[PDB]
Amino acid sequence: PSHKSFMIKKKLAKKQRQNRPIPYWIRMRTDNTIRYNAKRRHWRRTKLGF
Amino acid sequence: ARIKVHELRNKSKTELLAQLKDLKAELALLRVAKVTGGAPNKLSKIKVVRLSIAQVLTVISQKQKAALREVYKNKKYLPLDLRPKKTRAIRKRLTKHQSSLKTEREKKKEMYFPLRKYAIKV
Amino acid sequence: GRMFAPTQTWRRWHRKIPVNQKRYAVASAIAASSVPSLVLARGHRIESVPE
Amino acid sequence: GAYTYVSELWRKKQSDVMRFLQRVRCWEYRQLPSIVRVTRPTRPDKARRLGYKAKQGYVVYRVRVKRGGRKRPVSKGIVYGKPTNQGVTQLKFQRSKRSVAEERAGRKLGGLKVLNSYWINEDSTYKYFEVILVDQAHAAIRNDPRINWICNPVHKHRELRGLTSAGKKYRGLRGRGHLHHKARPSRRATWKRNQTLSLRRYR
Amino acid sequence: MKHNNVIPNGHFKKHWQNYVRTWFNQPARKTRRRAARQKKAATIFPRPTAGSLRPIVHGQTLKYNMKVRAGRGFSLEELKAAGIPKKLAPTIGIAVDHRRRNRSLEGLQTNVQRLKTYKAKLVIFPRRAKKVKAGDSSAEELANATQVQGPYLPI
RNA sequence: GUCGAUCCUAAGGGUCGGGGGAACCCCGACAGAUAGCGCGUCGCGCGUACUCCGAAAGGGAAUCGGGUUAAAAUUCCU
RNA sequence: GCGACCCCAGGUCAGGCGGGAUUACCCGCUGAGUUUAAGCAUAUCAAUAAGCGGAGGAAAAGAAACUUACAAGGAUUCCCCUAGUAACGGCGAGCGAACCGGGAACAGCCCAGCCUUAGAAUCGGGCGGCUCCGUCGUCCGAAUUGUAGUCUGGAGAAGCGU
Ligand SMILES: [K+]
Ligand SMILES: [K+]
Ligand SMILES: [K+]
Ligand SMILES: [K+]
Ligand SMILES: [K+]
Ligand SMILES: [K+]
Ligand SMILES: [K+]
Ligand SMILES: [K+]
Ligand SMILES: [Mg+2]
Ligand SMILES: [Mg+2]
Ligand SMILES: [Mg+2]
Ligand SMILES: [Mg+2]
Ligand SMILES: [Mg+2]
Ligand SMILES: [Mg+2]
Ligand SMILES: [Mg+2]
Ligand SMILES: [Mg+2]
Ligand SMILES: [Mg+2]
Ligand SMILES: [Mg+2]
Ligand SMILES: [Mg+2]
Ligand SMILES: [Mg+2]
Ligand SMILES: [Mg+2]
Ligand SMILES: [Mg+2]
Ligand SMILES: [Mg+2]
Ligand SMILES: [Mg+2]
Ligand SMILES: [Mg+2]
Ligand SMILES: [Mg+2]
Ligand SMILES: [Mg+2]
Ligand SMILES: [Mg+2]
Ligand SMILES: [Mg+2]
Ligand SMILES: [Mg+2]
Ligand SMILES: [Mg+2]
Ligand SMILES: [Mg+2]
Ligand SMILES: [Mg+2]
Ligand SMILES: [Mg+2]
Ligand SMILES: [Mg+2]
Ligand SMILES: [Mg+2]
Ligand SMILES: [Mg+2]
Ligand SMILES: [Mg+2]
Ligand SMILES: [Mg+2]
Ligand SMILES: [Mg+2]
Repeated sequence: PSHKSFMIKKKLAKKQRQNRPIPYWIRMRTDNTIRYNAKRRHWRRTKLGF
Repeated sequence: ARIKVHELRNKSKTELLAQLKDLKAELALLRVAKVTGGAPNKLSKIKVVRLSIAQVLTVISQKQKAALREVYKNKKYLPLDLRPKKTRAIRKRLTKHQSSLKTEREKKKEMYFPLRKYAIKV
Repeated sequence: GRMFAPTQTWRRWHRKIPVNQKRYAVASAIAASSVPSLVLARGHRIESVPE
Repeated sequence: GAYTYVSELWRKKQSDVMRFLQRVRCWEYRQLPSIVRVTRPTRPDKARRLGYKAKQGYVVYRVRVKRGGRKRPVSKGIVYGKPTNQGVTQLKFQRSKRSVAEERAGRKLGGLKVLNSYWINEDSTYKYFEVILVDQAHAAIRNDPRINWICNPVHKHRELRGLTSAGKKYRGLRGRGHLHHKARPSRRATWKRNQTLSLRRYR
Repeated sequence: MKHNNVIPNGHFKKHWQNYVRTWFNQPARKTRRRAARQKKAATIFPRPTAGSLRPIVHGQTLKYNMKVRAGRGFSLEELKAAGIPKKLAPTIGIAVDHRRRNRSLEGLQTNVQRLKTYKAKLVIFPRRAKKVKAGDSSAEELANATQVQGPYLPI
C-alpha cells in the first residue's frame, strides 16, 4: 500500500534491481554456462511473500 | 605518475590529509563525468582514483595505530582495540607462570627425588 | 528411493584361513615353480632359461 | 584449635542449644529471597573442610529449595500410556535437594564457579544449603596452586554436569566394587559399552 | 519356528545397528601404538623400553594360584628389606605399590632377591655432569650404557 | 514545520522485584529502600513500585486559494 | 550528639567475570509409544527416540570404606575372554552383568583438624622501577569468625645421630 515502512520499501527496491536480464557479455565469457536469469519474477505470477 | 605507497609513508600527517582532499575532489568530478556521458578513457580513471584514496587512508590509519601503540607501550591497561585478539578461550587462560604453580611439598619432591637417568647393563 | 537390502559396512569382508592351510598352499606354489611345464603353462617365456 | 568444638556441637542437632539457634535462623531465612549472598559462612568449620578459604575470591550464598517429591508435570495428571507409567505422585527426582541448590546458584551466578555446598537448616516446607563459589577471574584465586585448577575450561558449570560432591553421590560414584560398578565411568557409558556389537575383521 | 533346532536366543530386538563396532581401523591402531612406543623409547633413552621393574605375584583364586605373573609394584616391606627407600625407588625404574601386603616369607623373599638382582645391573648417571654423588656409577656410563629393548628380568 | 506515522491512552501485551520451576518456562507491580519532580543555588520541599508496548477509523499544535508535469503535489511555483 | 562494629541500600565509581552458536564423539536430567508376547495389563521395545541443560580435544572415570577366600591380587579406562554364563522373567516372550586370566597404557597426589604467638611469617589493589606470562619497593586494603607454612594414615609429630 501507499502507507509502507522504510524497511519494506528498501526490500522492494532490491527486488526491482534483481529483476533484470543478464548482461549480454556474460554469455561470451570463457567456460560460461549461464544462459539467462533463472530468478526472474513477475509481479502477477509469483508473489514476494512479504 | 601514479601513487607509490613507500613515498606516502615519508610524507607528514598534514600532507596526507591535503592529498586525500585532492583525491576525493578528483573522484567527485569523475562521478559527474560518469552520468554526463563521459569519455570511456575518463571512466577508467575512476578505478585508479579509488585505489589512490584507499592507499592514502591505509597509510594514515597505519601511522595513527602505530603511534597509539607506542603511547600505551609499558602501560598496564590498554584500549580494547589495541589489546591482542587471539581467541576468547585463549585470553581467559591462566598465564604460563600460573599453570606451573605448585605446593611447597611438590616443589621439594622435584628437588629431592627427580627422575634419574639410568640404564640396564646388557 | 531406497535400494533393496542396502549395502552395509559390517559385511564380512575378510577371511581367516587356517595357518597350516596357508603354508600348504605356499609350499605347493614353490614346488610348482620348479616344473618348467607348469611355468610355461602359466604364460611365462622361459625358452632361453638355462635351468 | 577451636574447630573441633564447633564441629562436635553441630553433631548434636537435637540439643536445646542447637534447637534454639536453628529455630531462630530458620525463621530468618524464610523472610529473605531464595538465593542470598552471605557475608561469611554460617559454619566456618564445615566450610573449610569442603575447600573454603577466608580469602578474596571465595563467596558463600544461601539457597532455599522446596521439599518433597516430584509430581509429574503433566496437565490434569493425565498420562497417555500403559498403566505402568500412569503414576503421577509418589515419584522422586533422581537428583537430590543439595544438587538442586547448587544448580540454582550456579545458573544465577554465571560468572562464578561452584566449588561445594553443605546443609545448614530445614523445615517441613524448605531446605537450606550454603553454596561455596569461587571467582575464577580474581588474581588471588589464579595465583593459588590449590584452587586454580578450577580456572581451567574443563571445569565450567560443574554442578550442571553432576561433577560436584553432591553430583557424585546421585550418579552412584560414592562407592566402588560389586555394589557401584555400573556407575563407572558413567551409567550411560556402561550401557553403550555392553550393548556394543563388536564385529571384528576376522570373525 | 519349525523342525528340530536349538531354541534361538538372538539378542537383536533393540536398535543394535546403531551400536555396531567395526574393526577396519585395527591395522591403523597397530601403527599408531607402535609409533607411540618408538617415540617413547627415544624420549626415555637410555632407560629400558620395557618400563619400570615389576614384582612377581601369584595368580588369584584356586584356578591360577600355581602360576606367577607381573604385579603392580614392590611392597613397602619388600623395598625396606632390599634397603631401597620408597621415595627413591620410582625414580630409578622400580614400581612401588603401597597397598600390597606380604602374607608369607616365600613371597617376600622372591621379590627381595629380584630387587637385588636389578640393583646389580643398574647404572645410575649423576644428576650433574662432573661431581659424583652416592649411588651413581663411575666409568660405566659409557662402557655399557645402552638402551635395552624387551624384558631384562623376564618372569 | 501545516497530510499522516510519530504523541496519548483502550481491550490487552511485555516486564523488574518477589513467588514457583530439573530446565525450556509459569504468575505478572501480587511478597519491594519506585520513578523522580519542584523551587532556589549544591541545598531545601515533595514523592502511592512500570517515564515500557498497544489505534495510518478513538483522543490530537498549525495551510489556504490560483498555477504547474508525458508521469508528483493541501508536498513543486506564486 | 560524636565514634566503632553489624546488616543492608545507591552509584554510567576503578578493574574483571558470565549469557549465545556448533553436533560426530562426551556429562547431567527428563522420558514415550509403535513393536514383541501370535490377544493383553507385568514384561518387552528402552534405563532407547523426542524434550531441557553443560563441556573438551577428547570427555567421563581415577589412587580402594575394592577384588577375593587364593600359595592371594592392588587407582581409573579400554580390548579379548569370562558368556548368552550366575541371575532376572505372566520363570512366558525374553533378558543378562561381574571377578579371575591374557593384553593396550601406566603416575601419582592435594587438603580440613592439636601444633608461628619472640611478632600474618600470607594474599589483593594503587603508584613507581626493573632483566616484564614475572619480580622488587612503597602505600592502602583483605584476613585472627584464620592467610601462609607443617601433616594426610603409605603415615606423621617430637627427641636422638648416621
Ligand atoms: K506417554
Ligand atoms: K508395559
Ligand atoms: K535342523
Ligand atoms: K572402529
Ligand atoms: K491515531
Ligand atoms: K471516544
Ligand atoms: K499554494
Ligand atoms: K604492590
Ligand atoms: Mg493474485
Ligand atoms: Mg511462500
Ligand atoms: Mg570478603
Ligand atoms: Mg525394533
Ligand atoms: Mg596383567
Ligand atoms: Mg495533522
Ligand atoms: Mg490495560
Ligand atoms: Mg512472557
Ligand atoms: Mg525475576
Ligand atoms: Mg504495591
Ligand atoms: Mg510514554
Ligand atoms: Mg505507544
Ligand atoms: Mg485519528
Ligand atoms: Mg496523481
Ligand atoms: Mg565502572
Ligand atoms: Mg501383541
Ligand atoms: Mg500379530
Ligand atoms: Mg492390539
Ligand atoms: Mg535425544
Ligand atoms: Mg554452552
Ligand atoms: Mg573449543
Ligand atoms: Mg587420547
Ligand atoms: Mg577430566
Ligand atoms: Mg588413600
Ligand atoms: Mg584395578
Ligand atoms: Mg562357552
Ligand atoms: Mg533391559
Ligand atoms: Mg569392566
Ligand atoms: Mg584384568
Ligand atoms: Mg594452618
Ligand atoms: Mg618432617
Ligand atoms: Mg617424623
